[PDB]
Amino acid sequence: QVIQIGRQRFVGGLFWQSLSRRNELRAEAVELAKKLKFDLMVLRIDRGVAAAGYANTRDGFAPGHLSLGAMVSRAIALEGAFYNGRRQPAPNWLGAFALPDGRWAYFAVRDHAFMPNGDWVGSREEALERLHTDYAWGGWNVVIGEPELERQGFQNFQPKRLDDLLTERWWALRPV
Ligand SMILES: [K+]
Ligand SMILES: [K+]
Ligand SMILES: [K+]
Ligand SMILES: [K+]
Ligand SMILES: [K+]
Ligand SMILES: [K+]
Ligand SMILES: [K+]
Repeated sequence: QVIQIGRQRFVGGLFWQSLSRRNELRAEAVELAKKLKFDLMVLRIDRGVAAAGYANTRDGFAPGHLSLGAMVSRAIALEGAFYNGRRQPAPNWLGAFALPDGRWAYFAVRDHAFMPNGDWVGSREEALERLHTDYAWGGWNVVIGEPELERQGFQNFQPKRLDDLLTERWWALRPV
């Protein structure tokens, strides 16, 4: 299900795979898509990360769909986060955001990379359940998300709406 944000079509629900950094990154990503059985990919390569985000046409994904996760994770990697009265990098963060159409997005990032299923879209209800479940593992710098999550009483929380974080060519899904 595309997520329409302004006149752009975004997607959640990619499967995130960290890459070895040892071989040609693109060729490694392709070979892993073949083993994991995915026909679409995005490639996230910056100083903080070498990772591929995968999807299948059969699940309703298509070339040209933009990765919402890629966009959000980039934006936090650049800005960092505000908590404890300080501006600091947030390599380990989790969050949930209202999308314009009423669905919610859930994100779980460690060392500036997505956890394998840390990019999810569905109901508010289930986004919160996913957030708490991952939260229990610990090692999280901050929860970043919809201002109403303050009432969850996480130790470190930064209110943030998706609008505040909003593209780059690399976000678009392409054939493997
Ligand atoms: K991985
Ligand atoms: K993975
Ligand atoms: K995504
Ligand atoms: K995995
Ligand atoms: K997995
Ligand atoms: K996960
Ligand atoms: K952990």
